[PDB]
Amino acid sequence: PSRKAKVKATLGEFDLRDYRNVEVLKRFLSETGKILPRRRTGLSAKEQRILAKTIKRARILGLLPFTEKLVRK
Amino acid sequence: KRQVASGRAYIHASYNNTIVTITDPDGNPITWSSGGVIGYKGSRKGTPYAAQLAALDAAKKAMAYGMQSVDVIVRGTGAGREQAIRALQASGLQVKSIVDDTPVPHNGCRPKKKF
Amino acid sequence: PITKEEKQKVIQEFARFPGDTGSTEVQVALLTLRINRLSEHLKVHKKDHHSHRGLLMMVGQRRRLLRYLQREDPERYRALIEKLGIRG
RNA sequence: GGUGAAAUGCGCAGAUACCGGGAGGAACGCCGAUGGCGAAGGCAGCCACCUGGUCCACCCGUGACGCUGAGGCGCGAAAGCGUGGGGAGCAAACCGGAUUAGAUACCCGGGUAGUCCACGCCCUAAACGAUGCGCGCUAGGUCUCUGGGUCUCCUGGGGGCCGAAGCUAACGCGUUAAGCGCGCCGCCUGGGGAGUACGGCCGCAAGGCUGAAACUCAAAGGAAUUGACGGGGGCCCGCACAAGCGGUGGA
Ligand SMILES: [Mg+2]
Ligand SMILES: [Mg+2]
Ligand SMILES: [Mg+2]
Ligand SMILES: [Mg+2]
Ligand SMILES: [Mg+2]
Ligand SMILES: [Mg+2]
Ligand SMILES: [Mg+2]
Ligand SMILES: [Mg+2]
Ligand SMILES: [Mg+2]
Ligand SMILES: [Mg+2]
Ligand SMILES: [Mg+2]
Ligand SMILES: [Mg+2]
Ligand SMILES: [Mg+2]
Ligand SMILES: [Mg+2]
Ligand SMILES: [Mg+2]
Ligand SMILES: [Mg+2]
Ligand SMILES: [Mg+2]
Ligand SMILES: [Mg+2]
Repeated sequence: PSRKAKVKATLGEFDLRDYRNVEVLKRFLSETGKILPRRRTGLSAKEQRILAKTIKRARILGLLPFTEKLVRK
Repeated sequence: KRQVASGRAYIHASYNNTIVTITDPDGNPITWSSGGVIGYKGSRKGTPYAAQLAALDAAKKAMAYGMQSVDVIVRGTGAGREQAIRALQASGLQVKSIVDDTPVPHNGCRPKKKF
Repeated sequence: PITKEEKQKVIQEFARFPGDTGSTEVQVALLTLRINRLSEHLKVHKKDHHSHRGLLMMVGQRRRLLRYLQREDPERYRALIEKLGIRG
């Protein structure tokens, strides 16, 4: 069911526009650098259109990765 | 020639072939092999039993240089992709970590007609 | 673009009493200002056809308030067409 | 490497795979959604700047100023031309290999135009909701984007699906009307000939716009129904095939 836990509840509050909040914005990527599908995140219609141009910001400034490779795990 | 403890396994699985070049912690070609070197001539080469075979004859040239440990890397989705991966755990070689890193554009080149 | 206070200017500099946020004249102006930051913005960005639109719905919208004034009083017109110096 | 299988092709002047550095062009993965915006063609990597449209709120302002528009003016994907740059990858024409009875194709390995930037042309399209443009009226239900509020819910603007009334040839439309009325526009008037000819008009050109007739046929059409049929699928059965025994075809 993909019914693990969306990342909206696994945190206190925060701002979606503070690019270098990388503790949080690591849990909005995958085991690739891919911005988590809206179903995983559980973000609003506004919210993940914001968190979109955020991790596109906090990428150019190196902080958050463009892609990874893969752990067979 | 020389001796090497830890070395890393590169696997390139196409459709018309599957290729294993094994190296050292830098990425330097110790021994390499694909199905077409095993004896396979045409469409023969892509079979999952060819991938099992390259990841033998390549991992055999590599114990010839005394190979102990391997980490694996794989490039593609192809016939018997993981059949070689297994063909290495089954050759007598510690499989460290196993990684996939497929060439993935972010949309640059228009592919050929045949998409 | 424009901000409140420069707007303020044209507004009160034009209004026929104080708090006439919009009479006719006001608007015949406000556009004149907007058209004109637009004539320029375009006079270099020649390939912005898209905004050329908005210009013309404004070139236009003016030209009616124009005639409206030509009709319901031609003096307050004579005075509004010198005070902005249009036609051409 | 490539395919159904293969050869042209590239490699013992060292290819592929493999690490590190470098240049150059073209696009922008995940977020990307039945989602947004725009008048339309059309538009998504990230930043700033110059701007256009638009919605919500308070109802403060002038006070019918409003609608539509023949012609004129401007915008208009893709290919196409013109001068000059650019050319990674794709790739008409073209060069080969394979398939086939033949293959000027489907499949494979190269290849100029061209796609890319500019600046001027070209000004067509299944340019498509195939529904020109405003306003007023007529059950609602859920979904979805976006505004405002005394946010259990109320109320604006959008995009979708199902349905009242009613329309409709039927399909289907269905408060995003193809429902009920008002204004204005352009357009149709049987199929072929034909988007041709004649003439004017536009462009450098390729061509476009406007646009007939003579003659010939009783049709050309639209939805919809029962079947038949598919190298369309879904589900069953027969010694239909397979698993087994024995023969014919030969004498
Ligand atoms: Mg490199
Ligand atoms: Mg479109
Ligand atoms: Mg009032
Ligand atoms: Mg009054
Ligand atoms: Mg009009
Ligand atoms: Mg073009
Ligand atoms: Mg040139
Ligand atoms: Mg070709
Ligand atoms: Mg050209
Ligand atoms: Mg151009
Ligand atoms: Mg054009
Ligand atoms: Mg035509
Ligand atoms: Mg239309
Ligand atoms: Mg609605
Ligand atoms: Mg009914
Ligand atoms: Mg319906
Ligand atoms: Mg006729
Ligand atoms: Mg039998």
